[PDB]
Amino acid sequence: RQIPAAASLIQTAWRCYAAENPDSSTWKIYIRISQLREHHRATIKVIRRMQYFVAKKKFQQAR
Amino acid sequence: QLTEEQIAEFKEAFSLFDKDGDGTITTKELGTVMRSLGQNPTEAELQDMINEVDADGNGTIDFPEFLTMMARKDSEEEIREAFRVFDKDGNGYISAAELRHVMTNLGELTDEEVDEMIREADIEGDGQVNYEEFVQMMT
Ligand SMILES: [Ca+2]
Ligand SMILES: [Ca+2]
Repeated sequence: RQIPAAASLIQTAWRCYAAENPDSSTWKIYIRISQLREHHRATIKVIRRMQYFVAKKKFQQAR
Repeated sequence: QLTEEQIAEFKEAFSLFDKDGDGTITTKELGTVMRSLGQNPTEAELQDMINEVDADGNGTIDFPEFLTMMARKDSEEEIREAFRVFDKDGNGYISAAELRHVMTNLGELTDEEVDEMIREADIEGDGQVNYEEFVQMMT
C-alpha cells in the first residue's frame, strides 16, 4: 500500500506552494505565534520544504 | 546562481535553527524550533528530516548541506503519480469529496487549506478536480 505516503506528498507539496502566497489560508494554522513575523515565516518555509523532501523520499520508497 | 543577498538571507535562516551557534543543526535544535512554532514532532520525524538533508552522514546539518537543500529543485512526475493512487480507474479527475477526505483525514490538512486547494482547481462543479491541473500549477 501507499495511500498515506501518497497523501503526505500532495499535502507536503501544497503547503510548500501555498506558503509562497504571503496571504494563504496555510498560514493561519500556526496558532501558537500571535502575529507571524519575518523569522517565523522563514523557519516555517524552511520546515515545509524539508518535510516536502522527506515525503518525496518516503513516496519514492512506496512508488 | 545564488546572489550575494540571497546567501545572506539563507545564513540568517540557518542561525535561527543553530541555537548553540556551533555551526550545525541537531535533531534537538530542529525539534526546539518546531516546538517553538507549536508543533509536537517525534524524534523519529526529526531524524527522518535531518537524514533528508544530511549528506556526509555525520548526523548533523552544516551550512553547505543547508544551502544545498534550500537550492534543491521529475518531482512533477512524483506528484502526478501520487494523485493516481486515488484515481478511481485512471480517470484523470478526482472527486472533490474524495480529495477533501484524503486531504483532511489521511496524511498530515485543515478544511480551510483544502478549500483553497479545491478553489484553485475546479472548473465550476464539472471538471471535478483535474489533478493534471494541480500538478502543473505547483510546477
Ligand atoms: Ca548546533
Ligand atoms: Ca552533516
